[PDB]
Amino acid sequence: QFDFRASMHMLTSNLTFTVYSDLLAFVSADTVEPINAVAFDNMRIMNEL
Amino acid sequence: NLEELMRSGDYAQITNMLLNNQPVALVGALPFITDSSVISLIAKLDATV
Amino acid sequence: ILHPIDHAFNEYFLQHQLVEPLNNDIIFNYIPERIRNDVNYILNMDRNL
Repeated sequence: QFDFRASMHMLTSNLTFTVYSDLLAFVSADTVEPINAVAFDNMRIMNEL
Repeated sequence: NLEELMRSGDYAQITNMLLNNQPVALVGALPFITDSSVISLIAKLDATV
Repeated sequence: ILHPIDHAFNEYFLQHQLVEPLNNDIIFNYIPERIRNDVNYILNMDRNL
């Protein structure tokens, strides 16, 4: 049978957040001009120029 | 050095020296405009550009 | 006004949420380590969170 005392409850949550699914559109992304691209050793790959 | 800066494309050292005001010396060949009037020196057009 | 069984399910859905704060110091860790410490790739945050 229905008892109001064992059935009333205060539920708690947040207010107005926003989930983000992509997580990598927030990274602005550029590159060195590829004639100046270097390796791990900071020497230029494609030395040949 | 302005040219090496243009090459590597960092812009994080000079950003952290133009966000706060640190005395700085951008070395490299550059154009200029010739301002001639005095009011446009009384108006601080120096740090605008 | 919920049943204690329904309140158990809904309070499980309210307590355990799989949602947690996002800032610019988590997106920076979400990209891989070689790309964080590469001088070929220039990455920063141009958006507010």
